[PDB]
Amino acid sequence: MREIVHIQAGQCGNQIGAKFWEVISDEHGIDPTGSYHGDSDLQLERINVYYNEATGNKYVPRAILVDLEPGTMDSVRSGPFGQIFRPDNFVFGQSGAGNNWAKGHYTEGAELVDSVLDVVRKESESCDCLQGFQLTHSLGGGTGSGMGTLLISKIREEYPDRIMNTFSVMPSPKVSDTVVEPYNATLSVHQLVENTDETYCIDNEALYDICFRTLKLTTPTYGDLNHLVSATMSGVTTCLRFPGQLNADLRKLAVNMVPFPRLHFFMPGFAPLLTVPELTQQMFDSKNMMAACDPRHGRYLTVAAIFRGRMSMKEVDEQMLNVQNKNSSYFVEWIPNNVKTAVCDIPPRGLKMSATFIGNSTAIQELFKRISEQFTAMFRRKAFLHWYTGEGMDEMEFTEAESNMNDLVSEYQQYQDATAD
Amino acid sequence: MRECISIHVGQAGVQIGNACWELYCLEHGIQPDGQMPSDKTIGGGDDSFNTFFSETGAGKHVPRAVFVDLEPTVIDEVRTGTYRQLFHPEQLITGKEDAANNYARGHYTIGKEIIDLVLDRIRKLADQCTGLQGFLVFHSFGGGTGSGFTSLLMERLSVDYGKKSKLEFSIYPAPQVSTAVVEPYNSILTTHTTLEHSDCAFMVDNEAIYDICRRNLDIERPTYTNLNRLISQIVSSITASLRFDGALNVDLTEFQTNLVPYPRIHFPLATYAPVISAEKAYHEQLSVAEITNACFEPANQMVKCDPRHGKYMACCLLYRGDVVPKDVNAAIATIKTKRSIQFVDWCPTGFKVGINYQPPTVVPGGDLAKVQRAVCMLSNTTAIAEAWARLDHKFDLMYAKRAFVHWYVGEGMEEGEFSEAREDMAALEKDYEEVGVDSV
Amino acid sequence: KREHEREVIQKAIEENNNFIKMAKEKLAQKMESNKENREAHLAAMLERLQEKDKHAEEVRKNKELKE
Ligand SMILES: Nc1nc2c(ncn2[C@@H]2O[C@H](COP(=O)(O)OP(=O)(O)OP(=O)(O)O)[C@@H](O)[C@H]2O)c(=O)[nH]1
Ligand SMILES: Nc1nc2c(ncn2[C@@H]2O[C@H](COP(=O)(O)OP(=O)(O)O)[C@@H](O)[C@H]2O)c(=O)[nH]1
Ligand SMILES: [Ca+2]
Ligand SMILES: [Mg+2]
Repeated sequence: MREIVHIQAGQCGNQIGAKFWEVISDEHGIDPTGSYHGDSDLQLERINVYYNEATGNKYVPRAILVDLEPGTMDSVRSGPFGQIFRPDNFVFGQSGAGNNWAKGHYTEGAELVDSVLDVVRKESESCDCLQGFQLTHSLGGGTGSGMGTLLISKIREEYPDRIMNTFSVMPSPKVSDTVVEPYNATLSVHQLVENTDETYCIDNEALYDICFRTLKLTTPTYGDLNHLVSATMSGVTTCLRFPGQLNADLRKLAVNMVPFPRLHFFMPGFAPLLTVPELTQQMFDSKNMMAACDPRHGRYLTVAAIFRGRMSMKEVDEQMLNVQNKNSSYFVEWIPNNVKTAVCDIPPRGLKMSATFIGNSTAIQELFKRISEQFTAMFRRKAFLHWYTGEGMDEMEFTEAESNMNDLVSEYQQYQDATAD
Repeated sequence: MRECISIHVGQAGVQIGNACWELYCLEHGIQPDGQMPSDKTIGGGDDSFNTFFSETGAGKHVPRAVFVDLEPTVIDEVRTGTYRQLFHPEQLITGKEDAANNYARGHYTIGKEIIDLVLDRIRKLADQCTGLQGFLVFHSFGGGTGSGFTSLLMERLSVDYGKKSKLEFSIYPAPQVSTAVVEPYNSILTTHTTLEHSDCAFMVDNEAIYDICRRNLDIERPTYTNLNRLISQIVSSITASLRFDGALNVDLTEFQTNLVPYPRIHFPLATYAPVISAEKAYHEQLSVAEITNACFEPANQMVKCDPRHGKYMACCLLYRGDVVPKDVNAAIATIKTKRSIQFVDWCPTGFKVGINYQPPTVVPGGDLAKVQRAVCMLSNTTAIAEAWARLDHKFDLMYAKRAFVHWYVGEGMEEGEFSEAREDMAALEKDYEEVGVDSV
Repeated sequence: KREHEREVIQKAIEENNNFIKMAKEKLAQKMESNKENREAHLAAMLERLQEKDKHAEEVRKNKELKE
């Protein structure tokens, strides 16, 4: 077995974590009691990747629930499946983080962090062969961004040879008015560039634009947004959860997707929000991206495409050849064969045919530039720096997060402009 | 005597080992439990099939084979599959964590944790042999285990067994079934590391096998199961001279003399015919002339390249089944007049011929028609260098920007190993040029 | 001719031995250099994660110093 340890931190972190476990519990035939009431044996082949086996044939999520405020905790318990999580795996504080990254990272979170680390070790030392970790969290609040990135660096100190994978939710002014959000996101992005191996960029600004323009929701709720997220997280973990060949594990994904250690921020896509050509065309369309960047404004370093359902594999092969041929100028030519595709037989619930798209595109710089511009609109005024200097933070620590993210954008531009000859 | 030990490394190597030993068992009348009613010599013997099978006192015929993978899932299917009674558990070696498509992990980080165990298990097979002839190593170029672990193994075998011969069956990567974008890196590293340690290496281009299945067997989207069953037929033809007796049976080693004019020029091109479906073989008997002619059709080669635009240094014909020399000699004589067959000026132009009278077998539920006669041609042409050229080009595109190179450096490798490996490949492509120039 | 015959067979032996020897030393050299390298890249990774902890002390020390 290749185990993943799952970590949820903060307001956003725990809500999208709950719906992930509901969706894959259902796909794997596991009810809110940890009992297997499933149809086919393919649901249990790789069940050990996300589940511990408790006797009484009970499958318990290998999940660690974390927050500096008990409110989000108590909601998960009463939620659907709340009683499938190991009770000891809840680790909550009281003070909270008040949407302050320095409270999550340096002070409040630092007081609670050593208590979460104890839980990581129990789940980790109990692993036959630990793949690594996946974090869910926002980059705009305080616990998810600050303590979430503190817990990354701490976990990396103790398991430097494991893969660190994060699902990072990014703030849009269309989703939250909390003015200090371009600060928190820029400070954790500074951390994500140094200390993770793979980050799925889950952009609230794209989820909002999807719900309103495509789904046609005048007032999309955090419940609407998280529907798109659960479908995406089920998509991009399909290769980890069911028998298969390519990207069967987190290290092989990293090796195939990350040509340069810092350029590890992925643009996810999903379709439908259908025939095999429509699925292929949609999953490559800017309107089905979860990162709010137009791919035709950059170039793909690498791409992973997961098709789910019963469909002709000859047809999928020809359609994926088709899209590269007709879109050839948008894939870098110095990485041959940089598009891999997988077909898994079980579709998500509700759908007969789905496609999930994972892109490493230099157009992700569009997402980092929208944040950088909001960061400096405040920083050049020194607006709200007291919430941070008051926690003990230096000013050139903001300057450094800034220049590092500006550097990440320059390096995406560097490889977008690169040629073979 | 004259025993051969087979070593199956990584997913491709293991799974092609499943296909080959299943085919061998059907060719020799060995049951899945290993009993062989025909062998009247209980507990041993010196029959031709004993080069590939040892015998227990309880009647079991046991492959002289080791399977190795750095993860367990592929070899676990051998342990529970149809032929699980065939192998002693100690012949089936697995770790817990694979090479993650990374040569450095196969050669150093992971593989160094299992190499002593593997060499111990090979040593236990070698000590059953009264006259060990050599090893047959099966592995992909593309996987982290097939590339990195295999070459760690080849170096260790040169040490433990000196100049004892080592033959390779090597799966050259194809985009239609590849698993990693870094297969060109792994390919060039293992080719560089293994070159001095291998005597003869039969390359199998997955795209050539893939096209043959699509075009000749009407499989719209071939699987590894489709590809392996064709691959085993070619492997079976190359090893049949070792496993069967015959008046006209020429030993593989004797073809080897003709196939390798210089140590580094040791990559024969394989071509097999007939590859034909049951539906189309029906009422259609393919003669010695027809299948011989099919061997000079480039669409029937194990490796994509054009021997019409290279030069021959050797041409061997390995027939099996209903074939007599007169027919062979006539078929060859018409191919010479009608075909584009230019030899380098420094070697004779004859074709070396072997005939094994045991006819080809097919595995139940396969797509190959069962036929009365088959041929594997092994030629040494300068054109096989095209396959090096294609892989070297893909390597250069990525290495010029150092794409993915950090995954290897993080595992302890240095850039100088990449450039050193790539220069050996440049020099190898140049060797293939020079052997083809006329003398003075 | 006898002395020439034993020289030839001594040479074959001497060459097989030298090949085994050099392969043996090439390998131990590679495995040792690769262990040093892998260990140095890990040690450098820990060294700067441990700098993150020295800076986390420095930052908590400022929040008391300034209060
Ligand atoms: N013909 C054939 N080729 C295969 C088969 N399995 C894998 N391959 C080839 O092997 C290449 C990748 O190497 P693998 O052997 O799968 O990897 P590995 O040996 O298990 O080493 P790891 O990367 O550590 O898992 C792919 O490009 C495939 O073309 C097979 O069953 N038949
Ligand atoms: N997509 C999505 N984003 C969320 C959700 N909850 C919070 N966020 C985002 O997270 C940011 C605030 O971080 P928060 O989750 O409150 O951190 P926490 O309170 O410490 O756990 C806001 O900018 C929101 O846009 C959610 O359920 N879905
Ligand atoms: Ca016998
Ligand atoms: Mg493998």
